[PDB]
Amino acid sequence: SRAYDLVVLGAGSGGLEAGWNAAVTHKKKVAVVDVQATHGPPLFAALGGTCVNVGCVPKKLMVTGAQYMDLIRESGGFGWEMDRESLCPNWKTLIAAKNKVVNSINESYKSMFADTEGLSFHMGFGALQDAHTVVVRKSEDPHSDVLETLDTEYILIATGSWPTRLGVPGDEFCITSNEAFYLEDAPKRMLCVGGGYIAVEFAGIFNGYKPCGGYVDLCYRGDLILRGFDTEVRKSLTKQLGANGIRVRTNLNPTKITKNEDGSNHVHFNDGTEEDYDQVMLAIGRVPRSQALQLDKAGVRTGKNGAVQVDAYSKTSVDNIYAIGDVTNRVMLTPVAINEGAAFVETVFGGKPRATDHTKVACAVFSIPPIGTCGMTEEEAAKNYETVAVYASSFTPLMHNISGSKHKEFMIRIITNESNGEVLGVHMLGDSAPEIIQSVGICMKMGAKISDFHSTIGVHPTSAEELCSMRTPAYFYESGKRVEK
Amino acid sequence: SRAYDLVVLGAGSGGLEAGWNAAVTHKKKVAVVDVQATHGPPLFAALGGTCVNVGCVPKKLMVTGAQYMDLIRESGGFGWEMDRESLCPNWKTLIAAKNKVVNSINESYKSMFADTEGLSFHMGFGALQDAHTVVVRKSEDPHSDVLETLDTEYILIATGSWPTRLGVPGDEFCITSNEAFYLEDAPKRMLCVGGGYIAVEFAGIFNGYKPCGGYVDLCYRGDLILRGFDTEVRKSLTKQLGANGIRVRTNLNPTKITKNEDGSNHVHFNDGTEEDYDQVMLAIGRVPRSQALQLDKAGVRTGKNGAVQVDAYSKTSVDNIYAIGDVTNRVMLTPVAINEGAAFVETVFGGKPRATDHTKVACAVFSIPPIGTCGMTEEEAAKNYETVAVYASSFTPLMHNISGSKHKEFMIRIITNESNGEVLGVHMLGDSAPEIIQSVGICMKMGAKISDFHSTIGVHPTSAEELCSMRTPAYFYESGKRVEKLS
Ligand SMILES: Cc1cc2nc3c(=O)[nH]c(=O)nc-3n(C[C@H](O)[C@H](O)[C@H](O)COP(=O)(O)OP(=O)(O)OC[C@H]3O[C@@H](n4cnc5c(N)ncnc54)[C@H](O)[C@@H]3O)c2cc1C
Ligand SMILES: Cc1cc2nc3c(=O)[nH]c(=O)nc-3n(C[C@H](O)[C@H](O)[C@H](O)COP(=O)(O)OP(=O)(O)OC[C@H]3O[C@@H](n4cnc5c(N)ncnc54)[C@H](O)[C@@H]3O)c2cc1C
Ligand SMILES: NC(=O)C1=CN([C@@H]2O[C@@H](COP(=O)(O)OP(=O)(O)OC[C@@H]3O[C@@H](n4cnc5c(N)ncnc54)[C@@H](OP(=O)(O)O)[C@H]3O)[C@@H](O)[C@H]2O)C=CC1
Ligand SMILES: NC(=O)C1=CN([C@@H]2O[C@@H](COP(=O)(O)OP(=O)(O)OC[C@@H]3O[C@@H](n4cnc5c(N)ncnc54)[C@@H](OP(=O)(O)O)[C@H]3O)[C@@H](O)[C@H]2O)C=CC1
Ligand SMILES: [Sb+3]
Ligand SMILES: [Sb+3]
Repeated sequence: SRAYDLVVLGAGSGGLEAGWNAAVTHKKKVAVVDVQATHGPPLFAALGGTCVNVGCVPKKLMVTGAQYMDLIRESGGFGWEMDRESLCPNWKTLIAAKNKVVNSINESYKSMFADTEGLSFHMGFGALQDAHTVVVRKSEDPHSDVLETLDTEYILIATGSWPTRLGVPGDEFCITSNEAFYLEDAPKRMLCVGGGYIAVEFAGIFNGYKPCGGYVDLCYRGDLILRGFDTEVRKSLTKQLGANGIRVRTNLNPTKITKNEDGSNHVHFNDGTEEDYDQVMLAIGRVPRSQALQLDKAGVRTGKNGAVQVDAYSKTSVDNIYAIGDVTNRVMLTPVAINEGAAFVETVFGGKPRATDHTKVACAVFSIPPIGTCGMTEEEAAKNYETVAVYASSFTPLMHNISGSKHKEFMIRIITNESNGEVLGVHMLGDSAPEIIQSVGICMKMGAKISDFHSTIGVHPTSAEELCSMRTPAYFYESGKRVEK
Repeated sequence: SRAYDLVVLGAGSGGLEAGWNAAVTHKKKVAVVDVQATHGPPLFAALGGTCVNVGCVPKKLMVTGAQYMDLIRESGGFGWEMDRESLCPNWKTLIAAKNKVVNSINESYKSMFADTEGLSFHMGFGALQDAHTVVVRKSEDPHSDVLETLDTEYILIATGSWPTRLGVPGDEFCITSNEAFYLEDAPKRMLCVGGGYIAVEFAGIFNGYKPCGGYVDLCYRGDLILRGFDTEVRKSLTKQLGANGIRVRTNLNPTKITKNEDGSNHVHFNDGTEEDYDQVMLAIGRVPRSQALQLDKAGVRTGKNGAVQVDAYSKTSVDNIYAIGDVTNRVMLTPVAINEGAAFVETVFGGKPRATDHTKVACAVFSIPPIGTCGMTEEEAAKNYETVAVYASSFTPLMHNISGSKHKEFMIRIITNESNGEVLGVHMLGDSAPEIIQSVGICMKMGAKISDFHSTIGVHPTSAEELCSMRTPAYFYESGKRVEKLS
């Protein structure tokens, strides 16, 4: 009948998972459309998606790089003597080394397509024509030249999401997480606008790679950063970012930005103040990237903010068209899209359908120090459950008596349903948190109870062993009310 | 009736757990006997036991200190430029800082006894007289002066374990893990004898703190270090210790040691060779410390190598006498003794008895890189189960492409029962392994299956997320035989 079984728009974490699966485990003809093969400023995203190119992968590298500032400082207490005063890192060699790693992954994906039969990569901007026709153009402009016309059985949208700007005058003088990865020099005076994942993680990066006398400011619209996270973790992180040199600034928002005649930018604020930053990054949000795909033409229902509306199996308003990952706007994470993709393949090409379990998904924030959480916060579980129990524990790892970094407190907070003991949320702040929370997320998926935690013999000495020592709740919530007992 | 409800011999991980619980949660009169209050070379162990004084706590500190060698080297790739050539660490300031931390904990235990009513610390060497009399002497010599005579209801032995020597001529020229913590200088030429936890961890320490042109040798009796661990992990660790600068030396054993007239030691080996090391540490083993407690007098049954024989609740041959921790010689770990102690209290003073679950206990080895394991190895599970499935995965974390340390491979190996899918063992090598294996150990205690692992959505990017990506077994064991597929 048709040329291909599946055209996947976007060669991202979702795209590549679905594409590869359909083609290899099920031997289907799969065409995968994306913008370019290698990471690069003009268009940013490439083969591998945001995760590989302008997202998690390079992010994590630069976070690791920044973390050495703390680690070099700390080594002194342990006997490691070296010339420490006036010492700042080389940004250029970091971005160099970063590019090398990303590019090598880009390459690994090029040869994957060459070696896999059924799979083929088609470079350009895919757009819908009808239920069975994806049209690859050279531009986002639907008047640019048509490169290919792909006749297909199934269409999968996996084009992800894109940085949100803010309508203020001078908006286009600012950078986003995209351009951040390709800055020529590390900024002396940095402003990070917003209080989310990116905002926080990148503050940590710039703060690590700032040159002499440099400083990073982080301004947030509301009054406590990282809304959605455990409030006791958010407060403790705000302190530790401060202690590490990041000047957190709540209830503040830029209003106008102009360019000084030396390159730098002048920022007008909410409280009417004015300061000069070398660069200003907008970590405002990520709107689904579907404005271009002409979903109207093929009749694909797009709900709130362009997000493609799907059911539990990713099926859209049309039976043969599907969408996965950030473009659906459920839980915007790489492993989620991968799981959504793998499920999609099992659904239509596997015979045995399956829906991605969106609840109790463990994730992490790669700040310094990092956050590792899974499940429900206090606020939510209290406004959803009869009687809840809140366990808490804070401690300084013994090494930090020597290391000098006495601000580095490790925090665990377990949130349970008091009626049966079931663990509804675990929230951790400190080094190793992302690693620990992973195996935690297995227990939560296994419907584990607080009794399962504190009956397991500990592994001494670790930060993680403290999960099994929390016996008595710090306090309770009795139908919405913060009750002491 | 009696002066005290409980006399606990040894203020260790087991002792202080039981002591505190009986005294605070149950308000009993508890006397706790130990050798000294603060850590110190003449006698080594003190308030807090081996764990606090000459064991885990200072160990972990020095491992953290050593790990900076790798971390400073690695930072270069990321842009961190500094004078690296000819750079070695200061050992003296480490031991200084180490002493400060340990002493601080010694002190917090002193004031604990002063603030807790029911609890009292009694300094000296406790020994049994009968079912109800513990006699504190000033020496291990049962002819030294009697300091106190404690009349009690229950006696709890928690005196732990002690380094084993080896009968070779010149044996007493070598140090152990005890004296290691109090060396004046870091040795240039180090020999670590043995292939166990301590042997490996300490090799990593000295290798971190070695001065210029220094080197650490690790000789082991058999042919693969860390016997008892996942054999694929053991082999990978041996390579990585090598790549890190530690010269592993299997099927080798010293036979005679003499002192050169400059301080150093001359070592005669198994293969008849001879070399010169500044220090030689014997990580041979740990025999339970009960040789002195006169158990014979009180009639307490001591089995293999002095270990006090107990049942599942720690009760000895006499009803009122108990033993916990390393002195029983079950699973010699701090959290085990703590759990044994907490159970003991619930058994006799809590009303509701309880036995410590010794199977599926997660532990770790603090080498560079560290090991984190829980449960059964291939070998054992194959010689115990009908049909088994072995999953494996190795990978280099992307950061190590830049960091330069390309030898640092993270390894996960899951061992299941094929019939049911139940996870019988998880074995990990690499940074963060001790931290990850902890929450793993919860799942295995919850009787988790391989299906539970790979259905959990991952946390990207971590080393731990790879636990949920192992779907297809690398191979199988079909009743003892290493089969590549199933029939
Ligand atoms: C800075 C940053 C850090 C992040 N860190 C993490 C993290 O640590 N952990 C985590 O779990 N998640 C992280 N994320 C989110 C993660 O990157 C996404 O959730 C994930 O990439 C979504 O997968 P996807 O397939 O839906 O989209 P993507 O992986 O981004 O793939 C979309 C692809 O579609 C292509 N495309 C766009 N338009 C078209 C079109 N017209 N035609 C054809 N192709 C098109 C794009 O070029 C892109 O490559 C991070 C995101 C950012 C921005
Ligand atoms: C170098 C090293 C590193 C280790 N690292 C770890 C690790 O990382 N994780 C882990 O889980 N375990 C580790 N261990 C083992 C752990 O420390 C022990 O398993 C734990 O301390 C056992 O508790 P215990 O009460 O039985 O013995 P201890 O905690 O050692 O207590 C015994 C106490 O009894 C006292 N005593 C001795 N004789 C008498 C007497 N005659 N009368 C009265 N008191 C006496 C001693 O002074 C001592 O303080 C390590 C051990 C060593 C040697
Ligand atoms: N480690 C990980 O797993 C990572 C995940 N991600 C994913 O992508 C993320 C999207 O990026 P990001 O924007 O950094 O994260 P978020 O969109 O989740 O959070 C950033 C938010 O932007 C601020 N903000 C929103 N609107 C405005 C405005 N008009 N003016 C000023 N400030 C504003 C704050 O919103 P508010 O006032 O409502 O609190 C702040 O909380 C998340 O959705 C996450 O799913 C991204 C990076 C890392
Ligand atoms: N992080 C942790 O959890 C730690 C736990 N520990 C605990 O204490 C440990 C006891 O100390 P340790 O000695 O370091 O570990 P082990 O007694 O478990 O093992 C060390 C062994 O020494 C070697 N050896 C034994 N006998 C001789 C001999 N006669 N001549 C030469 N070599 C010999 C090897 O024995 P073989 O030939 O049988 O393989 C080697 O396996 C463990 O039992 C463990 O329970 C100790 C340190 C850290
Ligand atoms: Sb990612
Ligand atoms: Sb210990």
